[PDB]
Amino acid sequence: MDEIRIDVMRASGPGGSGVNTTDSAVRVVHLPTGIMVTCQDSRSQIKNREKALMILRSRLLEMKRAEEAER
Amino acid sequence: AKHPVPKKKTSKARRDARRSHHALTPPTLVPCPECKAMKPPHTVCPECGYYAGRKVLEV
Amino acid sequence: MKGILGVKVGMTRIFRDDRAVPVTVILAGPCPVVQRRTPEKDGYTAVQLGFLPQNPKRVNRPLKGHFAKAGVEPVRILREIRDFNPEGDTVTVEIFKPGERVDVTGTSKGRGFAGVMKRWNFAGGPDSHGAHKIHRHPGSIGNRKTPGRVYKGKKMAGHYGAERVTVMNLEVVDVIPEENLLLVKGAVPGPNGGLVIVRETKKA
Amino acid sequence: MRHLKSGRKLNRHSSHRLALYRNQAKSLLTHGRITTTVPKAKELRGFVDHLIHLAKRGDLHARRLVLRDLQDVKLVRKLFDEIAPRYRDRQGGYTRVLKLAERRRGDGAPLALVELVE
Amino acid sequence: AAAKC
Amino acid sequence: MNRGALIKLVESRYVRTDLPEFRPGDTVRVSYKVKEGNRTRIQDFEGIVIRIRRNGFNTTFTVRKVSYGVGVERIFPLHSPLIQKIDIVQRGRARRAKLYFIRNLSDREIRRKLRADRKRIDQDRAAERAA
Amino acid sequence: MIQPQTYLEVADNTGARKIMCIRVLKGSNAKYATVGDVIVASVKEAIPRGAVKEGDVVKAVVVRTKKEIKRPDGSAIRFDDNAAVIINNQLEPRGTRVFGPVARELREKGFMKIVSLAPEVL
RNA sequence: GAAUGCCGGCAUGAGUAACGAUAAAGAGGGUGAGAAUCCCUCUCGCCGUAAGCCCAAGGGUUCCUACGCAAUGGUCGUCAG
RNA sequence: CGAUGUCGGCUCGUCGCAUCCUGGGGCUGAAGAAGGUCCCAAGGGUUGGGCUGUUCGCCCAUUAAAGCGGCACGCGAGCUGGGUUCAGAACGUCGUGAGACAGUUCGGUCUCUAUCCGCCACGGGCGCAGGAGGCUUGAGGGGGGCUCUUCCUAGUACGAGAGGACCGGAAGGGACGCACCUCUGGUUUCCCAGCUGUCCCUCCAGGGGCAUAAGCUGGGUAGCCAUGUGCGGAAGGGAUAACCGCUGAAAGCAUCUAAGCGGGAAGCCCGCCCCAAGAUGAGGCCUCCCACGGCAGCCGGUAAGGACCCGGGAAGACCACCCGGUGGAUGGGCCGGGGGUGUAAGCGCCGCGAGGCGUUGAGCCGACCGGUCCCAAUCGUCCGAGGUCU
Ligand SMILES: [Mg+2]
Ligand SMILES: [Mg+2]
Ligand SMILES: [Mg+2]
Ligand SMILES: [Mg+2]
Ligand SMILES: [Mg+2]
Ligand SMILES: [Mg+2]
Ligand SMILES: [Mg+2]
Ligand SMILES: [Mg+2]
Ligand SMILES: [Mg+2]
Ligand SMILES: [Mg+2]
Ligand SMILES: [Mg+2]
Ligand SMILES: [Mg+2]
Ligand SMILES: [Mg+2]
Ligand SMILES: [Mg+2]
Ligand SMILES: [Mg+2]
Ligand SMILES: [Mg+2]
Ligand SMILES: [Mg+2]
Ligand SMILES: [Mg+2]
Ligand SMILES: [Mg+2]
Ligand SMILES: [Mg+2]
Ligand SMILES: [Mg+2]
Ligand SMILES: [Mg+2]
Ligand SMILES: [Mg+2]
Ligand SMILES: [Mg+2]
Ligand SMILES: [Mg+2]
Ligand SMILES: [Mg+2]
Ligand SMILES: [Mg+2]
Ligand SMILES: [Mg+2]
Ligand SMILES: [Mg+2]
Ligand SMILES: [Mg+2]
Ligand SMILES: [Mg+2]
Ligand SMILES: [Mg+2]
Ligand SMILES: [Mg+2]
Ligand SMILES: [Mg+2]
Ligand SMILES: [Mg+2]
Ligand SMILES: [Mg+2]
Ligand SMILES: [Mg+2]
Ligand SMILES: [Mg+2]
Ligand SMILES: [Mg+2]
Ligand SMILES: [Mg+2]
Ligand SMILES: [Mg+2]
Ligand SMILES: [Mg+2]
Ligand SMILES: [Mg+2]
Ligand SMILES: [Mg+2]
Ligand SMILES: [Mg+2]
Ligand SMILES: [Mg+2]
Ligand SMILES: [Mg+2]
Ligand SMILES: [Mg+2]
Ligand SMILES: [Mg+2]
Ligand SMILES: [Mg+2]
Ligand SMILES: [Mg+2]
Ligand SMILES: [Mg+2]
Ligand SMILES: [Mg+2]
Ligand SMILES: [Mg+2]
Ligand SMILES: [Mg+2]
Ligand SMILES: [Mg+2]
Ligand SMILES: [Mg+2]
Ligand SMILES: [Mg+2]
Ligand SMILES: [Mg+2]
Ligand SMILES: [Mg+2]
Ligand SMILES: [Mg+2]
Ligand SMILES: [Mg+2]
Ligand SMILES: [Mg+2]
Ligand SMILES: [Mg+2]
Ligand SMILES: [Mg+2]
Ligand SMILES: [Mg+2]
Ligand SMILES: [Mg+2]
Ligand SMILES: [Mg+2]
Ligand SMILES: [Mg+2]
Ligand SMILES: [Mg+2]
Ligand SMILES: [Mg+2]
Ligand SMILES: [Mg+2]
Ligand SMILES: [Mg+2]
Ligand SMILES: [Mg+2]
Ligand SMILES: [Mg+2]
Ligand SMILES: [Mg+2]
Ligand SMILES: [Mg+2]
Ligand SMILES: [Mg+2]
Ligand SMILES: [Mg+2]
Ligand SMILES: [Mg+2]
Ligand SMILES: [Mg+2]
Ligand SMILES: [Mg+2]
Ligand SMILES: [Mg+2]
Ligand SMILES: [Mg+2]
Ligand SMILES: [Mg+2]
Ligand SMILES: [Mg+2]
Ligand SMILES: [Mg+2]
Ligand SMILES: [Mg+2]
Ligand SMILES: [Mg+2]
Ligand SMILES: [Mg+2]
Ligand SMILES: [Mg+2]
Ligand SMILES: [Mg+2]
Ligand SMILES: [Mg+2]
Ligand SMILES: [Mg+2]
Ligand SMILES: [Mg+2]
Ligand SMILES: [Mg+2]
Ligand SMILES: [Mg+2]
Ligand SMILES: [Mg+2]
Ligand SMILES: [Mg+2]
Ligand SMILES: [Mg+2]
Ligand SMILES: [Mg+2]
Ligand SMILES: [Mg+2]
Ligand SMILES: [Mg+2]
Ligand SMILES: [Mg+2]
Ligand SMILES: [Mg+2]
Ligand SMILES: [Mg+2]
Ligand SMILES: [Mg+2]
Ligand SMILES: [Mg+2]
Ligand SMILES: [Mg+2]
Ligand SMILES: [Mg+2]
Ligand SMILES: [Mg+2]
Ligand SMILES: [Mg+2]
Ligand SMILES: [Mg+2]
Ligand SMILES: [Mg+2]
Ligand SMILES: [Mg+2]
Ligand SMILES: [Mg+2]
Ligand SMILES: [Mg+2]
Ligand SMILES: [Mg+2]
Ligand SMILES: [Mg+2]
Ligand SMILES: [Mg+2]
Ligand SMILES: [Mg+2]
Ligand SMILES: [Mg+2]
Ligand SMILES: [Mg+2]
Ligand SMILES: [Mg+2]
Ligand SMILES: [Mg+2]
Ligand SMILES: [Mg+2]
Ligand SMILES: [Mg+2]
Ligand SMILES: [Mg+2]
Ligand SMILES: [Mg+2]
Ligand SMILES: [Mg+2]
Ligand SMILES: [Mg+2]
Ligand SMILES: [Mg+2]
Ligand SMILES: [Mg+2]
Ligand SMILES: [Mg+2]
Ligand SMILES: [Mg+2]
Ligand SMILES: [Mg+2]
Ligand SMILES: [Mg+2]
Ligand SMILES: [Mg+2]
Ligand SMILES: [Mg+2]
Ligand SMILES: [Mg+2]
Ligand SMILES: [Mg+2]
Ligand SMILES: [Mg+2]
Ligand SMILES: [Mg+2]
Ligand SMILES: [Mg+2]
Ligand SMILES: [Mg+2]
Ligand SMILES: [Mg+2]
Ligand SMILES: [Mg+2]
Ligand SMILES: [Mg+2]
Ligand SMILES: [Mg+2]
Ligand SMILES: [Mg+2]
Ligand SMILES: [Mg+2]
Ligand SMILES: [Mg+2]
Ligand SMILES: [Mg+2]
Ligand SMILES: [Mg+2]
Ligand SMILES: [Mg+2]
Ligand SMILES: [Mg+2]
Ligand SMILES: [Mg+2]
Ligand SMILES: [Mg+2]
Ligand SMILES: [Mg+2]
Ligand SMILES: [Mg+2]
Ligand SMILES: [Mg+2]
Ligand SMILES: [Mg+2]
Ligand SMILES: [Mg+2]
Ligand SMILES: [Mg+2]
Ligand SMILES: [Mg+2]
Ligand SMILES: [Mg+2]
Ligand SMILES: [Mg+2]
Ligand SMILES: [Mg+2]
Ligand SMILES: [Mg+2]
Ligand SMILES: [Mg+2]
Ligand SMILES: [Mg+2]
Ligand SMILES: [Mg+2]
Ligand SMILES: [Mg+2]
Ligand SMILES: [Mg+2]
Ligand SMILES: [Mg+2]
Ligand SMILES: [Mg+2]
Ligand SMILES: [Mg+2]
Ligand SMILES: [Mg+2]
Ligand SMILES: [Mg+2]
Ligand SMILES: [Mg+2]
Ligand SMILES: [Mg+2]
Ligand SMILES: [Mg+2]
Ligand SMILES: [Mg+2]
Ligand SMILES: [Mg+2]
Ligand SMILES: [Mg+2]
Ligand SMILES: [Mg+2]
Ligand SMILES: [Mg+2]
Ligand SMILES: [Mg+2]
Ligand SMILES: [Mg+2]
Ligand SMILES: [Mg+2]
Ligand SMILES: [Mg+2]
Ligand SMILES: [Mg+2]
Ligand SMILES: [Mg+2]
Ligand SMILES: [Mg+2]
Ligand SMILES: [Mg+2]
Ligand SMILES: [Mg+2]
Ligand SMILES: [Mg+2]
Ligand SMILES: [Mg+2]
Ligand SMILES: [Mg+2]
Ligand SMILES: [Mg+2]
Ligand SMILES: [Mg+2]
Ligand SMILES: [Mg+2]
Ligand SMILES: [Mg+2]
Ligand SMILES: [Mg+2]
Ligand SMILES: [Mg+2]
Ligand SMILES: [Mg+2]
Ligand SMILES: [Mg+2]
Ligand SMILES: [Mg+2]
Ligand SMILES: [Mg+2]
Ligand SMILES: [Mg+2]
Ligand SMILES: [Mg+2]
Ligand SMILES: [Mg+2]
Ligand SMILES: [Mg+2]
Ligand SMILES: [Mg+2]
Ligand SMILES: [Mg+2]
Ligand SMILES: [Mg+2]
Ligand SMILES: [Mg+2]
Ligand SMILES: [Mg+2]
Ligand SMILES: [Mg+2]
Ligand SMILES: [Mg+2]
Ligand SMILES: [Mg+2]
Ligand SMILES: [Mg+2]
Ligand SMILES: [Mg+2]
Ligand SMILES: [Mg+2]
Ligand SMILES: [Mg+2]
Ligand SMILES: [Mg+2]
Ligand SMILES: [Mg+2]
Ligand SMILES: [Mg+2]
Ligand SMILES: [Mg+2]
Ligand SMILES: [Mg+2]
Ligand SMILES: [Mg+2]
Ligand SMILES: [Mg+2]
Ligand SMILES: [Mg+2]
Ligand SMILES: [Zn+2]
Repeated sequence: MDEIRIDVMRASGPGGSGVNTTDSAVRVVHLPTGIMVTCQDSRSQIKNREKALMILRSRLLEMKRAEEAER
Repeated sequence: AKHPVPKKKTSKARRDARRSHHALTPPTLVPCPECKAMKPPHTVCPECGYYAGRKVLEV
Repeated sequence: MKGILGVKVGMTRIFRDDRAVPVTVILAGPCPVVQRRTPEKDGYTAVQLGFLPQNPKRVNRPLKGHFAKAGVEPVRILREIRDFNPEGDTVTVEIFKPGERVDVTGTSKGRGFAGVMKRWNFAGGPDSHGAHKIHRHPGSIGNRKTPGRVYKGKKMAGHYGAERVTVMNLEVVDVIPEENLLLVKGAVPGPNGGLVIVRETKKA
Repeated sequence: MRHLKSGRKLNRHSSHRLALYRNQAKSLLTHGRITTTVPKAKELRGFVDHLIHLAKRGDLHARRLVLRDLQDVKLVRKLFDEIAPRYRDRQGGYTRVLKLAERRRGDGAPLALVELVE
Repeated sequence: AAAKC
Repeated sequence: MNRGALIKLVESRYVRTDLPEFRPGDTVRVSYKVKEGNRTRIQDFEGIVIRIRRNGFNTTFTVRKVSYGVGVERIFPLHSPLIQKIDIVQRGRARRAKLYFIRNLSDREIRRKLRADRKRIDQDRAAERAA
Repeated sequence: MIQPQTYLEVADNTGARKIMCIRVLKGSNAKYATVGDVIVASVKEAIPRGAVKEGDVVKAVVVRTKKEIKRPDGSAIRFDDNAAVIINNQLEPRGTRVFGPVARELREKGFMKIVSLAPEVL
């Protein structure tokens, strides 16, 4: 988590007064590689931060499992 | 706009404080040297018709 | 801290060393010393200068006495030059040699009621894209409930110009003592025919 | 701002204001004296003075110049043969404006008369 | 008019 | 005071009277003192006078020319001391005082528009016939 | 007076025809470029097999402007177009020829090789 | 004494916004207690596939003349549907 | 919940400092140059673009830097309305269906008049123990406060080399500000010319109306202006922050400290520019008038003065301010110059003619610099002290 930055921000699309004022959207950046994941699937910044980190790892894992395959 | 409106009725004291600047000033009037009638300065006298010592128009 | 009273003649340019020099011309002298402020008497030092001769039929009795107590023929303009005690009792353009730097004070041109764009260089409004009757308007003038007021000194429309303005560190391009003319490089506040003050510069 | 601008506007556009000066020139040269508002009077002075001066010149060009504004050869003939002779030795200022004392009832307009000089 | 929904 | 006469007085120590009169449409060659890094040479600039804006001593005239493919206009203060001399190369006859319209014309069309001012050419030839 | 979006002719034989200004290389936020100022530009139009090609991000010094340049002797000069010579980071021209006149200002600003190669300096 | 109560009267905003197409006015003469505003004359401007002329609907004396100006006329009024 | 309008943008700022830059520092695994890290510091500054409704983020090109936050996630009786957030329509999906969706897609009415506080400007009143005309002191406010590049020192110190200073001294910029209009560049509603159609005067010639609230076109003075010109940021004095000391105990040594003294920042106080005595603490100076008549009061008539009225004004919404009022150059005219336009009409000549040439830089000609009493500022009216007490 020290080479990972987490951005929060307003989401997109529907939600009335809620979507207008809520920092529910999450970005997660793996700072060395630069690969990111965004998520606004739910209205919760927490559930979205969790689903984004999970995907960032799963993606980084595949990149790591793939450079090994090449080797 | 959103239609500004008076928030409170203006008081008798305060509406009249506003009109404290409304009095008329009486009209500046000088005597006509010819016929001694009162008239505004710098105009032909509407009574005898004189200005600058001579007659200028029929009254 | 020499100074003199003067009238703005107009602008032109001269060529000095193969260069155009934008100059304002000032008719400065001659300025009869009318009263000297002393510390023993007034608490500070300054010289009250006179400028432009006046038709004595126009100078009322309190002023005629003032002029008389000095030996001066009635002058139109009385103005002081702070911290200046000339030796003689007449101040002329010769207190300035070409190459000195001066500060010049004048009454700027009056814009009257001036909009927020002309007065404060505000960006104004858009002119298309739906802008609604706000093309030269100031926009927000505040916040909301905190502080719930508008700051003192907030830039708004209102009168602009016709105020004291000193332009500083102007060059003295030439001095024509024959005609009490002063050439100065640059721009000087106010209109042609306006009354100005030319002091020694305060820059170093 | 209005710095050093000559010319009233009298709340008219360019062609109406010109026509106003022309129709007042016609009335004035016609009757010798007209009553109008004070501002209009003050502006008619120079507009008419100039026309009289061209009449004092008498040449055909001058007449053709005057007719651009006055358009009435009879009236222009009156100007060239009766009015203009009276001013041969007067050096401008063929017109005068004297303010009246009473105002129009319906709008309060200060009035004045404009007339040709002796 | 615009709405608080 | 006479403020205009004071200005005229100030300006009068700089006024030239050695330059020939010329009109818009005349072709003219200005010999202009130009500093080049170090020294001062006289670089000529010849072209049609497309404009003369008059303000007494503050009069400037604008000279147009095409130079190696590109049009060049050069503005000169008429009383500048940087001007060595002006030579009248041709007298052209215009019908207006500002010839900006020749920026959009061909060479052929300009020749059609500013024909030789025969009258002022005979004036220029009847002069110098003073020996 | 050249700013971003401004199109300039190319007065050299690099193969560039038209560059479009995208930056005035004059301090933090200069609004305009005049004669002698370096700009950055993208090459919008070029000719085949030239050094530069359509799309490069090059530098260039303005040599001719349509807004008149003013001068201390009280004169002014005006050109019919906006022109620039494409240069390298050491400020030297990259072509081998300069087409058309150039402003004498370029001399007093370090562009002698450009002033040298130009057919006329005004 | 309160019901965004009911009826009426009178205030505040205020001498404020406005006085209904930016086709446009000016003078002279007349009338009258009173005239920017009514009548007459000359000048100017506007419409002219109309902002002119004639029908049909609808309206219902608004038509013409004399006498009038409290109210109606967004001002005035001697004028007027 | 008998309504506290909700994203983003625009505009306008203001504050915080956990400081992005610039200033001052200590430590460095600081040779130099360049960094790292922390401390002091909020004065000023903190760019333009591509994508997206975006906030956010990525990217391009720069930069000294491209700071993070608060102010109802500042600011819709300031604007916007792309998104959100009605009714229409469609897709995917769910539902037998009517319909549904922090799913998508195209569309979809944002209210002329400010009463009070506040703010920006401008007056009226009264006060400032006599009444007046001038000139001023500056308590206290406000404005401003940025920075880079190159060159010299010096290719020196340092460094194997590459690279490359401190200190000090020049010059040139960017942005911002105030003023100005000589130049550059605008505008310039009638200042000049040209042109069409039509109607008209008067047939030709010459003109006038209308084609916009200039018919169109080419130009264009003053003025107002920036893209144009001048000038500003300081210098300098003083007190400080972190930090570094001198002398020096307690505590025989040591210690910047306990006694005392010094150095030290773009910051702080002063300095600069502007406002300012309603500064009711109502200041100072110079000059003027002056103990008038009638029972700290009232009433009269005057004083020095002032106002009214008028001609005006790069002053101005009204007001105010400034100038002038026949003892006068204030506005209008007239004259001379400037300036614009660019060779009027009429005539003569050449051409069958459209036209051309000459008379001619002619004629016309706002505002600019001036002169000139030709025209108008006639003639006047009113207000205005006699000074309380200790
Ligand atoms: Mg963190
Ligand atoms: Mg959201
Ligand atoms: Mg979207
Ligand atoms: Mg929904
Ligand atoms: Mg929330
Ligand atoms: Mg609104
Ligand atoms: Mg609105
Ligand atoms: Mg609206
Ligand atoms: Mg309303
Ligand atoms: Mg209430
Ligand atoms: Mg009220
Ligand atoms: Mg009440
Ligand atoms: Mg009441
Ligand atoms: Mg009130
Ligand atoms: Mg009462
Ligand atoms: Mg009122
Ligand atoms: Mg009264
Ligand atoms: Mg000299
Ligand atoms: Mg002045
Ligand atoms: Mg002024
Ligand atoms: Mg003004
Ligand atoms: Mg301003
Ligand atoms: Mg501006
Ligand atoms: Mg803007
Ligand atoms: Mg903008
Ligand atoms: Mg704008
Ligand atoms: Mg608009
Ligand atoms: Mg709208
Ligand atoms: Mg609005
Ligand atoms: Mg609009
Ligand atoms: Mg504005
Ligand atoms: Mg606004
Ligand atoms: Mg609120
Ligand atoms: Mg709000
Ligand atoms: Mg509060
Ligand atoms: Mg003022
Ligand atoms: Mg300097
Ligand atoms: Mg003199
Ligand atoms: Mg002054
Ligand atoms: Mg004066
Ligand atoms: Mg204005
Ligand atoms: Mg205006
Ligand atoms: Mg004037
Ligand atoms: Mg006019
Ligand atoms: Mg009007
Ligand atoms: Mg009107
Ligand atoms: Mg009106
Ligand atoms: Mg018209
Ligand atoms: Mg008539
Ligand atoms: Mg009669
Ligand atoms: Mg009448
Ligand atoms: Mg009238
Ligand atoms: Mg004849
Ligand atoms: Mg009168
Ligand atoms: Mg009157
Ligand atoms: Mg009425
Ligand atoms: Mg009436
Ligand atoms: Mg002058
Ligand atoms: Mg040619
Ligand atoms: Mg031709
Ligand atoms: Mg021809
Ligand atoms: Mg000829
Ligand atoms: Mg090319
Ligand atoms: Mg190629
Ligand atoms: Mg391509
Ligand atoms: Mg391509
Ligand atoms: Mg090249
Ligand atoms: Mg070329
Ligand atoms: Mg009860
Ligand atoms: Mg009820
Ligand atoms: Mg009820
Ligand atoms: Mg009843
Ligand atoms: Mg009722
Ligand atoms: Mg009721
Ligand atoms: Mg009632
Ligand atoms: Mg009422
Ligand atoms: Mg009511
Ligand atoms: Mg009321
Ligand atoms: Mg009122
Ligand atoms: Mg109101
Ligand atoms: Mg109002
Ligand atoms: Mg209303
Ligand atoms: Mg109204
Ligand atoms: Mg209406
Ligand atoms: Mg109407
Ligand atoms: Mg209409
Ligand atoms: Mg309209
Ligand atoms: Mg119409
Ligand atoms: Mg009207
Ligand atoms: Mg008439
Ligand atoms: Mg009438
Ligand atoms: Mg009538
Ligand atoms: Mg009548
Ligand atoms: Mg009437
Ligand atoms: Mg009546
Ligand atoms: Mg009638
Ligand atoms: Mg027809
Ligand atoms: Mg019927
Ligand atoms: Mg009916
Ligand atoms: Mg009936
Ligand atoms: Mg009635
Ligand atoms: Mg009646
Ligand atoms: Mg009635
Ligand atoms: Mg009756
Ligand atoms: Mg009625
Ligand atoms: Mg009525
Ligand atoms: Mg009505
Ligand atoms: Mg009657
Ligand atoms: Mg009838
Ligand atoms: Mg609620
Ligand atoms: Mg309610
Ligand atoms: Mg409520
Ligand atoms: Mg409500
Ligand atoms: Mg409410
Ligand atoms: Mg700190
Ligand atoms: Mg720092
Ligand atoms: Mg540092
Ligand atoms: Mg450090
Ligand atoms: Mg180092
Ligand atoms: Mg530290
Ligand atoms: Mg700061
Ligand atoms: Mg964008
Ligand atoms: Mg694009
Ligand atoms: Mg974006
Ligand atoms: Mg995003
Ligand atoms: Mg740096
Ligand atoms: Mg960086
Ligand atoms: Mg950016
Ligand atoms: Mg902020
Ligand atoms: Mg908010
Ligand atoms: Mg925000
Ligand atoms: Mg908001
Ligand atoms: Mg609000
Ligand atoms: Mg709104
Ligand atoms: Mg909003
Ligand atoms: Mg509201
Ligand atoms: Mg609001
Ligand atoms: Mg509100
Ligand atoms: Mg929408
Ligand atoms: Mg929309
Ligand atoms: Mg509904
Ligand atoms: Mg389906
Ligand atoms: Mg089911
Ligand atoms: Mg199904
Ligand atoms: Mg199922
Ligand atoms: Mg669903
Ligand atoms: Mg949906
Ligand atoms: Mg969602
Ligand atoms: Mg959607
Ligand atoms: Mg779709
Ligand atoms: Mg649509
Ligand atoms: Mg939608
Ligand atoms: Mg509305
Ligand atoms: Mg109010
Ligand atoms: Mg309140
Ligand atoms: Mg208030
Ligand atoms: Mg007061
Ligand atoms: Mg006293
Ligand atoms: Mg006084
Ligand atoms: Mg003072
Ligand atoms: Mg102070
Ligand atoms: Mg205070
Ligand atoms: Mg201060
Ligand atoms: Mg500073
Ligand atoms: Mg070296
Ligand atoms: Mg050394
Ligand atoms: Mg080296
Ligand atoms: Mg240095
Ligand atoms: Mg600032
Ligand atoms: Mg200022
Ligand atoms: Mg400014
Ligand atoms: Mg100015
Ligand atoms: Mg200005
Ligand atoms: Mg100019
Ligand atoms: Mg000028
Ligand atoms: Mg100008
Ligand atoms: Mg110009
Ligand atoms: Mg005309
Ligand atoms: Mg004909
Ligand atoms: Mg015609
Ligand atoms: Mg007609
Ligand atoms: Mg018509
Ligand atoms: Mg029309
Ligand atoms: Mg049109
Ligand atoms: Mg016309
Ligand atoms: Mg034009
Ligand atoms: Mg122009
Ligand atoms: Mg102009
Ligand atoms: Mg101009
Ligand atoms: Mg200006
Ligand atoms: Mg500029
Ligand atoms: Mg010891
Ligand atoms: Mg020791
Ligand atoms: Mg101590
Ligand atoms: Mg110390
Ligand atoms: Mg030391
Ligand atoms: Mg110190
Ligand atoms: Mg500094
Ligand atoms: Mg002061
Ligand atoms: Mg006082
Ligand atoms: Mg004072
Ligand atoms: Mg008290
Ligand atoms: Mg006291
Ligand atoms: Mg106090
Ligand atoms: Mg006291
Ligand atoms: Mg005092
Ligand atoms: Mg004192
Ligand atoms: Mg006064
Ligand atoms: Mg006035
Ligand atoms: Mg006033
Ligand atoms: Mg006024
Ligand atoms: Mg006076
Ligand atoms: Mg008098
Ligand atoms: Mg008097
Ligand atoms: Mg005069
Ligand atoms: Mg005069
Ligand atoms: Mg005088
Ligand atoms: Mg006048
Ligand atoms: Mg001329
Ligand atoms: Mg000819
Ligand atoms: Mg002719
Ligand atoms: Mg002819
Ligand atoms: Mg002819
Ligand atoms: Mg023949
Ligand atoms: Mg011809
Ligand atoms: Mg001329
Ligand atoms: Mg004419
Ligand atoms: Mg003349
Ligand atoms: Mg003349
Ligand atoms: Mg004239
Ligand atoms: Mg001038
Ligand atoms: Mg005289
Ligand atoms: Mg009298
Ligand atoms: Zn009388």
